[PDB]
Amino acid sequence: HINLKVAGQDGSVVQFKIKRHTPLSKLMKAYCERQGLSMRQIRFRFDGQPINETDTPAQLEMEDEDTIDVFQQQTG
Amino acid sequence: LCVQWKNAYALCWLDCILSALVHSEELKNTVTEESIFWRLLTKYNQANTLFAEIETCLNEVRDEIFISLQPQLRCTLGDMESPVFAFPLLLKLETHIEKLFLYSFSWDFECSQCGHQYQNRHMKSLVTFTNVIPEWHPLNAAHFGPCNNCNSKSQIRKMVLEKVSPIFMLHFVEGLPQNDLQHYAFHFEGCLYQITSVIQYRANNHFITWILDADGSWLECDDLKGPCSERHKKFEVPASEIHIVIWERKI
Ligand SMILES: [Ca+2]
Ligand SMILES: [Cl-]
Ligand SMILES: [Zn+2]
Repeated sequence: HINLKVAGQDGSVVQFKIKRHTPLSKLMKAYCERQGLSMRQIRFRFDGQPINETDTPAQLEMEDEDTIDVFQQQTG
Repeated sequence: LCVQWKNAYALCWLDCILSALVHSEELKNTVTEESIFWRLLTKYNQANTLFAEIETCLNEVRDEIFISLQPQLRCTLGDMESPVFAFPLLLKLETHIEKLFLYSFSWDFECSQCGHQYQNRHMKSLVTFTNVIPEWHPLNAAHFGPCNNCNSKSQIRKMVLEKVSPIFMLHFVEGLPQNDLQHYAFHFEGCLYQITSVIQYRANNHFITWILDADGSWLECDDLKGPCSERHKKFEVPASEIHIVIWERKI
């Protein structure tokens, strides 16, 4: 049950408690619901790599108090 | 007139980085040795000294770079992507090159609604700015943001530079307030920093690199425009399309 911080580029930080083996989709969707953002309009990043909704903290070797970077989706 | 990559497999998010790297004086000085950056600049110069032969030499090193990024970036050839994600992953492949870009700063925040304040030191190669103040300047690098304690909006968070690397890059979600790049030059602890290149975000789906040449003119490296580049008398991208800005220390 690790604690994760989801940090947006505006300086916002949202704390989340999550189990190591549950997929991050529930975290992502809840962050979008809290901030009023669209899943299609933002990207999540951990340790420089984009993270999918199927990813789990254990698969990405996340530790307690680690940080996920949220970006407005700007691809091309 | 310099050479550039041609568009293919939606690799504009990578071509724009490659053009910026090969025209960096500090990078060229450091690389000049089985480095991927040495291979990049050697193949580019080998191509720049000379149309299909040029494309093959440029495509080989681009492919090698893409394959190096693939595990970290988790993309498939032909996927769209962002240089904001790709640029630092490329730099982290070699610590001796990444050191040229790693600057130290601190995020300074102070809410006016409640008392919440913090000052957190970080070390990054590419920081993102959104909703910058109209007076935004590298020496006054502030933007509007919410407060995590009371949810008040339009508070200000400020980047306080502490140690600037020879190359200094920033990403702007909505661009810069204006596009006269001379006003964003700055000294920091005795060293001059000038904008030498800019990555433009066009139509929210395409990246193009602009290079400052010695005579003060500019070079547009739009990979759609074939192997050659285009010379412009002065800078031209709309301010809201200024995506990544590259400062380089002047020697
Ligand atoms: Ca240059
Ligand atoms: Cl130059
Ligand atoms: Zn507050």
